[PDB]
Amino acid sequence: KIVNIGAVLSTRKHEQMFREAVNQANKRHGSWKIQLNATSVTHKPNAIQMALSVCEDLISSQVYAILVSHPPTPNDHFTPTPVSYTAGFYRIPVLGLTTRMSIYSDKSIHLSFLRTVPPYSHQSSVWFEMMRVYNWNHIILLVSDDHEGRAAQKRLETLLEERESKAEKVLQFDPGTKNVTALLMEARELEARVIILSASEDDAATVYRAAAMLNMTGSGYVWLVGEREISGNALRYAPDGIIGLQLINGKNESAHISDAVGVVAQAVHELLEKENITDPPRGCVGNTNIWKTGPLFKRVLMSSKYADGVTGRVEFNEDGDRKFANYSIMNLQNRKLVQVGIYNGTHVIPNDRKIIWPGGETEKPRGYQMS
Amino acid sequence: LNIAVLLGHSHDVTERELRNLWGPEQATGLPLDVNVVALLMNRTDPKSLITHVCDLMSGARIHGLVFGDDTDQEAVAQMLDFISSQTFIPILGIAGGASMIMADKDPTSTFFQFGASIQQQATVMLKIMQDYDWHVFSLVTTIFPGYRDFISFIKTTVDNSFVGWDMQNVITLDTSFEDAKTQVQLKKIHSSVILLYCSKDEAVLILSEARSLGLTGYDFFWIVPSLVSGNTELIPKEFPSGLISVSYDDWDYSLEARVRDGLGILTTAASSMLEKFSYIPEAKASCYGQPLHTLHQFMVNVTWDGKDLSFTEEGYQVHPRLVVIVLNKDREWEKVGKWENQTLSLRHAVWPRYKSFSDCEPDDNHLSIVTLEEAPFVIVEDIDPLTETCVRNTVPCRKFVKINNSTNEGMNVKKCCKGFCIDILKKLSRTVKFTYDLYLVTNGKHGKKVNNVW
Ligand SMILES: *[C@@H]1O[C@H](CO)[C@@H](O[C@@H]2O[C@H](CO)[C@@H](O)[C@H](O)[C@H]2NC(C)=O)[C@H](O)[C@H]1NC(C)=O
Ligand SMILES: *[C@@H]1O[C@H](CO)[C@@H](O[C@@H]2O[C@H](CO)[C@@H](O)[C@H](O)[C@H]2NC(C)=O)[C@H](O)[C@H]1NC(C)=O
Ligand SMILES: *[C@@H]1O[C@H](CO)[C@@H](O[C@@H]2O[C@H](CO)[C@@H](O)[C@H](O)[C@H]2NC(C)=O)[C@H](O)[C@H]1NC(C)=O
Ligand SMILES: *[C@@H]1O[C@H](CO)[C@@H](O[C@@H]2O[C@H](CO)[C@@H](O)[C@H](O)[C@H]2NC(C)=O)[C@H](O)[C@H]1NC(C)=O
Ligand SMILES: *[C@@H]1O[C@H](CO)[C@@H](O)[C@H](O)[C@H]1NC(C)=O
Ligand SMILES: *[C@@H]1O[C@H](CO)[C@@H](O)[C@H](O)[C@H]1NC(C)=O
Ligand SMILES: *[C@@H]1O[C@H](CO)[C@@H](O)[C@H](O)[C@H]1NC(C)=O
Ligand SMILES: *[C@@H]1O[C@H](CO)[C@@H](O)[C@H](O)[C@H]1NC(C)=O
Ligand SMILES: *[C@@H]1O[C@H](CO)[C@@H](O)[C@H](O)[C@H]1NC(C)=O
Ligand SMILES: *[C@@H]1O[C@H](CO)[C@@H](O)[C@H](O)[C@H]1NC(C)=O
Ligand SMILES: *[C@@H]1O[C@H](CO)[C@@H](O)[C@H](O)[C@H]1NC(C)=O
Ligand SMILES: *[C@@H]1O[C@H](CO)[C@@H](O)[C@H](O)[C@H]1NC(C)=O
Repeated sequence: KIVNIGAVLSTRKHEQMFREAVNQANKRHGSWKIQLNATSVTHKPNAIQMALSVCEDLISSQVYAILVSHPPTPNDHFTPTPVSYTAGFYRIPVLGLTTRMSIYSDKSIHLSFLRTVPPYSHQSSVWFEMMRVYNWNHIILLVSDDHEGRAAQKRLETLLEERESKAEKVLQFDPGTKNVTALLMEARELEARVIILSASEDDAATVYRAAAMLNMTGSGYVWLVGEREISGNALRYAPDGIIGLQLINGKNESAHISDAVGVVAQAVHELLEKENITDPPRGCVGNTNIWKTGPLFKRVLMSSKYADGVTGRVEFNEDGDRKFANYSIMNLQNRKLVQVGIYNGTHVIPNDRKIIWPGGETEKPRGYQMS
Repeated sequence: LNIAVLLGHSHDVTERELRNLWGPEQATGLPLDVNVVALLMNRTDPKSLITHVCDLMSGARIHGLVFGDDTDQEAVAQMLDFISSQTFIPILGIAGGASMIMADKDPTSTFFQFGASIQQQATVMLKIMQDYDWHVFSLVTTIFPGYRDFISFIKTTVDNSFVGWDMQNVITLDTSFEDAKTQVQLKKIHSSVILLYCSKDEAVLILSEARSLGLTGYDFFWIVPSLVSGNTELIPKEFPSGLISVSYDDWDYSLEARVRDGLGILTTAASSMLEKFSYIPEAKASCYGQPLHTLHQFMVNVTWDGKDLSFTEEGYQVHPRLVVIVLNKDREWEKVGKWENQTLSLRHAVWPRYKSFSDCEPDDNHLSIVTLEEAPFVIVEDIDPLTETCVRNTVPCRKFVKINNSTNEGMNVKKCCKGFCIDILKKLSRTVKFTYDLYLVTNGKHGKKVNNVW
């Protein structure tokens, strides 16, 4: 009857917000006798005693989905790992709504890492859509990272197989170093201007300042970056005319957690419409066996169909994330955040503003040399 | 240093003999403050060992953890990876769920498993398939984790082969079992060797489905790794007698020898740490209210007592003990073969046919075939000296070659056979659908009766 819900240490009003979502979701899902409850956590920076409080409370509480919603960590941990591993020990899905790393989003490492947000590598897919925008074909891969970078490279070559063109050069290395000006010279000596860039904040900002001390900021140098490359001092260490991407309703935490709890509530009522109701055990004391219908619960969850949503028409893909979300295309027009494009499920719509390049005029540079 | 060795309850191993496993040993103890704490835990929830780490890392800064699990759960290894990443303490998963195969260990963790990787285990299994020339096969992978790298390694290893492996299209289970679309994939299966990639309970379900659909024939072989099979103490239903497995869970090379080898590796690392560095205790105070040198990248090619216990780049051993087992007629995992440093050891290289996998299952398509070398028909040549591989338009043969002129005992030399009647017999086996069983003659010529003695 009663169903407990775990909470996150972020702030105070989101708890009342999903209690309002509890009050609204029980009305629109029949007169079934289900009951909904909640369980709060405390303010701990490390996730160690946080996961200790989870296994003290939430395993015995028989929660159905823990929705981790703390992106702004004061340290550089960004680790929802131990609570996710504790829930996957009894095969319970965790909605990790903090970061967009593919090393978290791996189904090989993480068992039931089912959230509503996709990793940053999907932006590369949007970059494939950018290859449909300006109709450019000769591209050069440059990823500083290695863990998410190799999977982004795999899906990039998978989409690259469709056009049957190829990238001119792929580049993966070890971040943290600064003697990559030889790599900048190797990038200069290639006949493509598509600079596919993917790194962290400080590393991408440092290699871009190294490129700026190498004359890679002039006309024809086409730069294409993501969210981690426009954050912090990389926002400061960005030129005047670069094209970046942005989420829609990703930083909007309220609507995100709102339709997340709506997804969880309709999934719980959908499983209650289904048979073979098995509850996760109270594994804290004595119980060593695991909840066997975890992948059965994933078979329930991966076949979810929707028609309405607060942030938008949510839908799980083949990997359990959002199909073709609302995206923004930003242009840092003279150190000012100027939005120049949007992207719906299948198409890029520019606004009434112009598209200013870091080099010449507003028209696209013909960066394909005659060799 | 201070080392807490907590274990499970596998094979009813007592906690008392481990105290004298190191006590009278360690004659040249160069690290002085080295002690052992033998412990057992009757529950396998994460909370227990988390409490153990928090009260023993604070318990006078214990620097050593050796854990062995008796259950069949692989997420315990992920929890140990997290603990070794956070606490920065070298942890050695020994057996059971303590050293089960996960996807990719963390670079900032010092955890190790005493087993082989899935790439090495797939290499050993394809070495078995090369040594038995079972070139027609299939591949069944579920949504069990780590499948894309595994299928990729199989496809590249076929591409890295001189065989030309007949690989059927890979059967992929997208969701749970439905018996609507999975049955269509099972009907597409008509190869010999079935390669399954799932859990243990899902393996029992798929074997029961194949037994219900008649897909458990004598042609239909079954090779799974140790992670599918698991520990020896649980043998569920619907298993063919002859169930091929490769595991490192040796009951002969028991738990005490495993933890003594772990003690030897830890003393080798501590001796090299004292000969290289001064501050030997490196630990953390407590779990609540929150490094100098890494022992992960310190003891790479460690060798204790002449045992090749060197480390890989993925936390595995370079040469662990790989044991090939099958299921006998008495429902037990019978030990068959081992693996050397390079050569695959095959004690039962003469493959038994297993006419009876279950009660009412006869096999009547094994035809014993002997021949004599004739030039246009029976062309018997050597096997490859590099790869031990016949080209796949030939068939294998064996011969009881006697070594000496006086003795009668010899070897079974296996060689390649091509010719006309070779192709005739192969087209018969493609037509009559039997299994040819070729060997060579050792008595001599065709036939001659000497007083009712042919
Ligand atoms: C039903 O839900 C309520 C609300 O979560 C539970 O009441 C307690 O509320 C406080 C916050 O005021 C929190 O500590 C927990 O959410 C609840 N207590 C604890 C310690 O669990 C109430 O317990 C739930 N009832 C049941 C039995 O499920
Ligand atoms: C993405 O954003 C667009 C913004 O236009 C949303 O589309 C609107 O949705 C409302 C219903 O919520 C309807 O009036 C129309 O479907 C759209 N209106 C206009 C004027 O565009 C969309 O819901 C969002 N979701 C997706 C598809 O990601
Ligand atoms: C927003 O997505 C919609 C849905 O696909 C797009 O509408 C399609 O556009 C193509 C190309 O013009 C047409 O051939 C289809 O018939 C449209 N499908 C419909 C009617 O939904 C649309 O292109 C995207 N945004 C806009 C307004 O350009
Ligand atoms: C291990 O591989 C080597 C080469 O095939 C074999 O020789 C051993 O080499 C190691 C090197 O450290 C020596 O310590 C041993 O004394 C050698 N043993 C012998 C008898 O030669 C060895 O045969 C292989 N091991 C096995 C199990 O066969
Ligand atoms: C990279 O290395 C070369 C050779 O040491 C050096 O000349 C160059 O300045 C370095 N680039 C930077 C600025 O890191
Ligand atoms: C770029 O080239 C111009 C002209 O040669 C030169 O004045 C300028 O200093 C260069 N900038 C750098 C630091 O790359
Ligand atoms: C999300 O957007 C709504 C307005 O639609 C706003 O009230 C709310 O504060 C936003 N959430 C946050 C915390 O950004
Ligand atoms: C419940 O499980 C049984 C097998 O025990 C199965 O036959 C049945 O279809 C399942 N029902 C549903 C739809 O949950
Ligand atoms: C066995 O179970 C008891 C239950 O209290 C527990 O205290 C103990 O740690 C377990 N381990 C041993 C000593 O077998
Ligand atoms: C591996 O063993 C060799 C020979 O003892 C020696 O170089 C060293 O111990 C190991 N390798 C290195 C360079 O660490
Ligand atoms: C064959 O002869 C050799 C040399 O005398 C001897 O070593 C070997 O044991 C003999 N084999 C048998 C089994 O008689
Ligand atoms: C003894 O056996 C060898 C083959 O091993 C054969 O070549 C030889 O002819 C035999 N001895 C005699 C004298 O026949």
